[PDB]
Amino acid sequence: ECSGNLFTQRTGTITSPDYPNPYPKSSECSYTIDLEEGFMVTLQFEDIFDIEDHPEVPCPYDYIKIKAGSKVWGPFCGEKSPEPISTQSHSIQILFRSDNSGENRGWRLSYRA
Ligand SMILES: [Ca+2]
Repeated sequence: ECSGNLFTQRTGTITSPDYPNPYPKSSECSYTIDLEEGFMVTLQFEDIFDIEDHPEVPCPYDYIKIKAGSKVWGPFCGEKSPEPISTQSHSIQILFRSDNSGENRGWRLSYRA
């Protein structure tokens, strides 16, 4: 269980469950950053980024996705750390799902506004 996290603080670090040890099978995580209008969240991945991937199909197993307003970043997977995100928004949703197999360390991100 890791759905429904709500952050109202302007700074924080968020990780996949158990990071940097493998995230659970069948995860459905969600994290909402809810700030006052006018604030603009910036997000950066840090340290190891390791989400299961596929050599031909883009992120079919596990992935993190970020949504703000109408804008979507990702899904992201694999070993490459996504580039930093300047969301231009005060209300951000961070979603992570995993399937029922594999072993991967997950992700860590920090945010600021
Ligand atoms: Ca998996």
